[PDB]
Amino acid sequence: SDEVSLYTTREPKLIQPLLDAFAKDSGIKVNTVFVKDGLLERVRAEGDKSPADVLMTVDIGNLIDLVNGGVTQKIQSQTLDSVVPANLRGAEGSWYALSLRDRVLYVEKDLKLDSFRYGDLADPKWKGKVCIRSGQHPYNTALVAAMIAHDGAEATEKWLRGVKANLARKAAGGDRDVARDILGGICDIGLANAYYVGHMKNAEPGTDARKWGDAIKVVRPTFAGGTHVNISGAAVAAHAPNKANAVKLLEYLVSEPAQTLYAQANYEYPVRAGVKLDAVVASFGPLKVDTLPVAEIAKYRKQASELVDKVGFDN
Ligand SMILES: [Fe+3]
Repeated sequence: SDEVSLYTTREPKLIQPLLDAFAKDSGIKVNTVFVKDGLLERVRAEGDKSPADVLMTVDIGNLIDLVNGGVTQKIQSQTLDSVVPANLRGAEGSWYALSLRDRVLYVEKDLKLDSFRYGDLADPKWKGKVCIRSGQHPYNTALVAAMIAHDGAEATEKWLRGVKANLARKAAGGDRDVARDILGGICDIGLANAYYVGHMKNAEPGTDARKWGDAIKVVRPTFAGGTHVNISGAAVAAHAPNKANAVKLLEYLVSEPAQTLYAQANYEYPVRAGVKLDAVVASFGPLKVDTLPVAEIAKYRKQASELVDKVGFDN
Protein backbone atom coordinates (compact mmCIF):
# COMPACT_ATOMS: atom_id res chain seq x y z
CA SER A 1 0.00 0.00 0.00
CA ASP A 2 2.93 2.28 0.82
CA GLU A 3 5.34 2.34 -2.15
CA VAL A 4 5.88 1.93 -5.89
CA SER A 5 9.00 1.07 -7.95
CA LEU A 6 9.93 2.79 -11.18
CA TYR A 7 12.42 1.34 -13.65
CA THR A 8 13.36 3.85 -16.34
CA THR A 9 15.86 4.93 -18.98
CA ARG A 10 14.96 8.54 -18.22
CA GLU A 11 17.40 11.15 -17.06
CA PRO A 12 16.92 11.46 -13.24
CA LYS A 13 16.73 15.30 -13.36
CA LEU A 14 14.00 14.82 -16.03
CA ILE A 15 11.75 12.60 -13.90
CA GLN A 16 12.68 13.07 -10.22
CA PRO A 17 10.85 16.41 -9.69
CA LEU A 18 7.48 14.86 -10.61
CA LEU A 19 8.06 11.68 -8.61
CA ASP A 20 8.77 14.05 -5.69
CA ALA A 21 5.54 15.91 -6.46
CA PHE A 22 3.65 12.60 -6.69
CA ALA A 23 5.02 11.33 -3.34
CA LYS A 24 4.24 14.67 -1.68
CA ASP A 25 0.69 14.53 -3.12
CA SER A 26 -0.05 10.82 -2.60
CA GLY A 27 1.99 9.71 0.42
CA ILE A 28 3.40 6.98 -1.82
CA LYS A 29 7.19 6.52 -1.84
CA VAL A 30 8.68 6.00 -5.32
CA ASN A 31 11.62 3.59 -5.34
CA THR A 32 13.66 4.15 -8.39
CA VAL A 33 15.98 2.24 -10.71
CA PHE A 34 17.64 4.16 -13.52
CA VAL A 35 19.22 2.26 -16.36
CA LYS A 36 21.25 3.37 -19.41
CA ASP A 37 19.59 0.65 -21.49
CA GLY A 38 18.70 -3.07 -21.28
CA LEU A 39 15.43 -2.52 -19.46
CA LEU A 40 13.99 -5.75 -20.88
CA GLU A 41 17.09 -7.72 -19.80
CA ARG A 42 16.95 -6.49 -16.21
CA VAL A 43 13.18 -7.04 -15.78
CA ARG A 44 13.22 -10.55 -17.33
CA ALA A 45 16.40 -11.54 -15.42
CA GLU A 46 14.69 -10.60 -12.13
CA GLY A 47 11.74 -12.86 -13.02
CA ASP A 48 8.60 -13.53 -10.96
CA LYS A 49 10.02 -11.80 -7.87
CA SER A 50 11.01 -8.55 -9.63
CA PRO A 51 9.99 -5.44 -7.57
CA ALA A 52 9.30 -3.46 -10.77
CA ASP A 53 5.87 -1.76 -10.88
CA VAL A 54 6.22 0.86 -13.60
CA LEU A 55 8.47 0.66 -16.64
CA MET A 56 9.23 3.96 -18.33
CA THR A 57 11.02 4.56 -21.62
CA VAL A 58 11.85 7.58 -23.76
CA ASP A 59 11.11 5.73 -27.04
CA ILE A 60 8.10 3.90 -28.41
CA GLY A 61 10.35 1.12 -29.81
CA ASN A 62 11.89 0.47 -26.37
CA LEU A 63 8.36 0.49 -24.91
CA ILE A 64 7.12 -2.12 -27.39
CA ASP A 65 10.14 -4.37 -26.78
CA LEU A 66 8.81 -4.54 -23.21
CA VAL A 67 5.15 -5.18 -24.18
CA ASN A 68 6.01 -7.73 -26.91
CA GLY A 69 8.77 -9.11 -24.66
CA GLY A 70 6.13 -10.34 -22.19
CA VAL A 71 7.22 -8.34 -19.13
CA THR A 72 4.13 -6.07 -18.97
CA GLN A 73 0.44 -6.36 -18.07
CA LYS A 74 -2.64 -4.37 -19.13
CA ILE A 75 -3.77 -1.25 -17.23
CA GLN A 76 -7.44 -0.61 -16.30
CA SER A 77 -7.88 3.09 -15.60
CA GLN A 78 -10.73 5.48 -16.46
CA THR A 79 -8.41 8.49 -15.95
CA LEU A 80 -5.67 7.36 -18.38
CA ASP A 81 -8.39 6.18 -20.76
CA SER A 82 -10.17 9.55 -20.85
CA VAL A 83 -7.00 11.69 -20.86
CA VAL A 84 -4.47 9.96 -23.18
CA PRO A 85 -5.30 10.22 -26.93
CA ALA A 86 -6.21 6.92 -28.58
CA ASN A 87 -3.40 7.43 -31.13
CA LEU A 88 -0.85 7.57 -28.27
CA ARG A 89 -1.69 4.45 -26.27
CA GLY A 90 -1.92 0.67 -26.61
CA ALA A 91 -5.19 -1.25 -27.03
CA GLU A 92 -6.93 -2.18 -23.76
CA GLY A 93 -4.39 -0.22 -21.70
CA SER A 94 -1.27 -2.14 -22.74
CA TRP A 95 0.88 1.04 -22.72
CA TYR A 96 0.46 4.86 -22.50
CA ALA A 97 2.38 7.92 -23.72
CA LEU A 98 3.10 10.41 -20.91
CA SER A 99 4.84 13.16 -22.92
CA LEU A 100 5.77 14.00 -26.52
CA ARG A 101 9.09 15.11 -28.04
CA ASP A 102 10.40 15.93 -31.52
CA ARG A 103 13.78 15.20 -33.11
CA VAL A 104 14.80 18.47 -34.75
CA LEU A 105 17.80 20.27 -36.27
CA TYR A 106 20.14 22.24 -34.00
CA VAL A 107 21.41 25.17 -36.04
CA GLU A 108 24.12 27.74 -35.44
CA LYS A 109 22.01 30.81 -34.62
CA ASP A 110 23.29 32.99 -37.53
CA LEU A 111 23.18 30.36 -40.30
CA LYS A 112 20.71 31.14 -43.10
CA LEU A 113 18.30 28.20 -43.01
CA ASP A 114 14.50 28.54 -42.61
CA SER A 115 13.50 25.07 -43.77
CA PHE A 116 14.82 21.53 -43.67
CA ARG A 117 13.73 18.08 -44.81
CA TYR A 118 15.16 15.08 -42.99
CA GLY A 119 16.58 13.94 -46.34
CA ASP A 120 18.60 17.17 -46.52
CA LEU A 121 20.97 15.89 -43.84
CA ALA A 122 22.50 13.58 -46.49
CA ASP A 123 23.12 16.46 -48.91
CA PRO A 124 26.87 16.80 -49.84
CA LYS A 125 26.73 20.56 -49.11
CA TRP A 126 26.67 19.63 -45.39
CA LYS A 127 29.94 17.67 -45.67
CA GLY A 128 32.03 17.89 -42.52
CA LYS A 129 29.29 20.00 -40.93
CA VAL A 130 26.93 17.57 -39.10
CA CYS A 131 26.87 16.49 -35.45
CA ILE A 132 24.81 13.59 -34.11
CA ARG A 133 24.97 11.07 -31.24
CA SER A 134 25.32 7.30 -31.84
CA GLY A 135 23.07 6.07 -34.69
CA GLN A 136 22.12 3.11 -32.44
CA HIS A 137 20.58 5.27 -29.68
CA PRO A 138 16.75 4.81 -29.55
CA TYR A 139 16.05 8.48 -30.45
CA ASN A 140 17.85 7.83 -33.75
CA THR A 141 16.73 4.24 -34.49
CA ALA A 142 13.13 5.48 -34.13
CA LEU A 143 13.88 8.33 -36.57
CA VAL A 144 15.52 5.87 -38.98
CA ALA A 145 12.52 3.55 -38.46
CA ALA A 146 10.06 6.29 -39.50
CA MET A 147 12.20 6.98 -42.58
CA ILE A 148 11.95 3.27 -43.48
CA ALA A 149 8.17 3.62 -43.11
CA HIS A 150 8.16 6.64 -45.48
CA ASP A 151 10.84 5.87 -48.07
CA GLY A 152 11.74 2.15 -47.82
CA ALA A 153 14.96 0.44 -46.71
CA GLU A 154 16.89 1.22 -49.90
CA ALA A 155 16.46 5.03 -49.67
CA THR A 156 17.08 4.95 -45.90
CA GLU A 157 20.41 3.11 -46.24
CA LYS A 158 21.42 5.66 -48.85
CA TRP A 159 20.50 8.53 -46.45
CA LEU A 160 22.47 6.96 -43.57
CA ARG A 161 25.57 6.70 -45.79
CA GLY A 162 25.16 10.33 -46.88
CA VAL A 163 24.71 11.42 -43.25
CA LYS A 164 27.80 9.40 -42.12
CA ALA A 165 29.84 11.03 -44.90
CA ASN A 166 28.65 14.46 -43.68
CA LEU A 167 29.64 13.93 -40.01
CA ALA A 168 32.16 16.39 -38.50
CA ARG A 169 33.18 13.92 -35.74
CA LYS A 170 32.28 10.38 -34.56
CA ALA A 171 28.62 9.63 -33.87
CA ALA A 172 28.76 9.58 -30.07
CA GLY A 173 27.93 11.56 -26.92
CA GLY A 174 24.46 12.77 -25.97
CA ASP A 175 21.97 15.15 -27.58
CA ARG A 176 23.38 18.17 -25.65
CA ASP A 177 26.84 17.60 -27.18
CA VAL A 178 25.37 18.65 -30.53
CA ALA A 179 24.78 22.20 -29.18
CA ARG A 180 28.23 22.10 -27.48
CA ASP A 181 29.96 21.18 -30.75
CA ILE A 182 27.98 23.79 -32.68
CA LEU A 183 29.23 26.43 -30.20
CA GLY A 184 32.77 24.97 -30.52
CA GLY A 185 32.49 25.43 -34.30
CA ILE A 186 32.91 21.70 -34.99
CA CYS A 187 29.60 21.48 -36.86
CA ASP A 188 26.91 23.93 -38.06
CA ILE A 189 23.91 21.59 -37.68
CA GLY A 190 22.92 18.29 -36.04
CA LEU A 191 19.93 16.06 -35.17
CA ALA A 192 18.66 16.14 -31.58
CA ASN A 193 15.61 16.50 -29.31
CA ALA A 194 14.22 20.03 -28.94
CA TYR A 195 13.36 19.68 -25.25
CA TYR A 196 17.11 19.72 -24.43
CA VAL A 197 17.35 23.15 -26.14
CA GLY A 198 14.63 24.35 -23.75
CA HIS A 199 16.57 22.82 -20.88
CA MET A 200 19.86 24.42 -21.97
CA LYS A 201 18.42 27.88 -22.85
CA ASN A 202 16.91 28.09 -19.34
CA ALA A 203 20.09 26.86 -17.62
CA GLU A 204 21.96 28.93 -15.02
CA PRO A 205 23.71 31.88 -16.75
CA GLY A 206 27.46 31.42 -17.13
CA THR A 207 27.28 27.61 -17.19
CA ASP A 208 28.41 25.63 -20.24
CA ALA A 209 24.85 24.31 -20.70
CA ARG A 210 23.59 27.89 -20.96
CA LYS A 211 26.21 28.88 -23.55
CA TRP A 212 25.40 25.81 -25.66
CA GLY A 213 21.73 26.84 -25.55
CA ASP A 214 22.32 30.44 -26.59
CA ALA A 215 24.54 29.29 -29.52
CA ILE A 216 21.70 27.59 -31.40
CA LYS A 217 18.22 27.93 -32.81
CA VAL A 218 15.74 25.14 -33.65
CA VAL A 219 14.68 24.08 -37.14
CA ARG A 220 12.05 21.36 -37.40
CA PRO A 221 12.59 19.18 -40.45
CA THR A 222 9.69 17.40 -42.17
CA PHE A 223 9.61 14.18 -44.20
CA ALA A 224 9.64 14.89 -47.97
CA GLY A 225 5.27 14.83 -44.14
CA GLY A 226 5.62 16.42 -40.70
CA THR A 227 8.22 16.60 -37.94
CA HIS A 228 9.26 13.29 -36.39
CA VAL A 229 7.86 12.91 -32.85
CA ASN A 230 8.57 10.27 -30.23
CA ILE A 231 7.25 9.72 -26.67
CA SER A 232 8.09 9.08 -23.11
CA GLY A 233 5.85 6.16 -22.17
CA ALA A 234 5.08 3.61 -19.50
CA ALA A 235 3.71 0.13 -18.99
CA VAL A 236 3.02 -1.70 -15.74
CA ALA A 237 5.29 -4.70 -15.15
CA ALA A 238 3.83 -8.23 -15.45
CA HIS A 239 4.44 -9.20 -11.81
CA ALA A 240 4.12 -5.69 -10.27
CA PRO A 241 3.87 -6.12 -6.45
CA ASN A 242 2.16 -2.68 -6.24
CA LYS A 243 -0.16 -2.55 -9.28
CA ALA A 244 -2.71 -0.11 -7.71
CA ASN A 245 0.04 2.38 -6.70
CA ALA A 246 1.63 1.89 -10.15
CA VAL A 247 -1.64 2.91 -11.84
CA LYS A 248 -1.92 5.84 -9.36
CA LEU A 249 1.52 7.15 -10.41
CA LEU A 250 0.65 6.94 -14.10
CA GLU A 251 -2.72 8.62 -13.54
CA TYR A 252 -0.99 11.37 -11.57
CA LEU A 253 1.55 11.89 -14.40
CA VAL A 254 -1.20 12.63 -16.93
CA SER A 255 -2.90 15.11 -14.57
CA GLU A 256 -2.74 18.86 -15.34
CA PRO A 257 -0.20 19.72 -12.60
CA ALA A 258 2.21 16.99 -13.78
CA GLN A 259 1.71 17.71 -17.48
CA THR A 260 2.56 21.37 -16.61
CA LEU A 261 5.78 20.02 -15.16
CA TYR A 262 6.37 18.11 -18.42
CA ALA A 263 5.91 21.44 -20.26
CA GLN A 264 7.65 23.91 -17.93
CA ALA A 265 10.25 21.75 -16.17
CA ASN A 266 11.05 19.15 -18.88
CA TYR A 267 10.36 21.45 -21.89
CA GLU A 268 8.45 18.63 -23.60
CA TYR A 269 4.93 18.55 -25.08
CA PRO A 270 2.02 17.31 -22.98
CA VAL A 271 -0.25 14.50 -24.12
CA ARG A 272 -3.10 16.30 -22.27
CA ALA A 273 -4.81 19.31 -23.84
CA GLY A 274 -5.07 22.78 -22.32
CA VAL A 275 -1.54 22.74 -20.90
CA LYS A 276 0.56 25.84 -21.67
CA LEU A 277 4.04 25.32 -23.12
CA ASP A 278 7.26 26.90 -21.82
CA ALA A 279 7.91 30.34 -23.39
CA VAL A 280 11.20 29.29 -25.01
CA VAL A 281 9.67 26.08 -26.46
CA ALA A 282 6.69 28.08 -27.73
CA SER A 283 9.24 30.29 -29.53
CA PHE A 284 10.33 27.43 -31.84
CA GLY A 285 6.99 27.92 -33.62
CA PRO A 286 3.96 25.58 -33.94
CA LEU A 287 4.74 21.87 -34.21
CA LYS A 288 3.41 19.96 -37.25
CA VAL A 289 3.46 16.30 -36.23
CA ASP A 290 4.23 13.41 -38.60
CA THR A 291 0.93 11.64 -39.47
CA LEU A 292 2.61 8.26 -38.98
CA PRO A 293 1.37 6.53 -35.77
CA VAL A 294 4.09 5.91 -33.18
CA ALA A 295 3.16 2.19 -33.02
CA GLU A 296 3.81 2.10 -36.80
CA ILE A 297 7.27 3.61 -36.35
CA ALA A 298 8.04 0.82 -33.86
CA LYS A 299 7.35 -1.77 -36.62
CA TYR A 300 10.66 -0.94 -38.35
CA ARG A 301 12.84 -0.37 -35.25
CA LYS A 302 14.77 -3.66 -35.69
CA GLN A 303 15.46 -3.11 -39.38
CA ALA A 304 16.46 0.51 -38.57
CA SER A 305 19.13 -0.72 -36.17
CA GLU A 306 20.55 -3.29 -38.63
CA LEU A 307 20.79 -0.59 -41.33
CA VAL A 308 22.67 1.72 -38.95
CA ASP A 309 25.10 -1.10 -38.31
CA LYS A 310 25.32 -2.06 -42.00
CA VAL A 311 26.65 1.39 -42.97
CA GLY A 312 29.16 1.42 -40.06
CA PHE A 313 27.51 4.63 -38.83
CA ASP A 314 29.44 5.06 -35.59
CA ASN A 315 32.90 4.15 -37.04
FE1 LIG B 1 15.98 12.41 -23.37
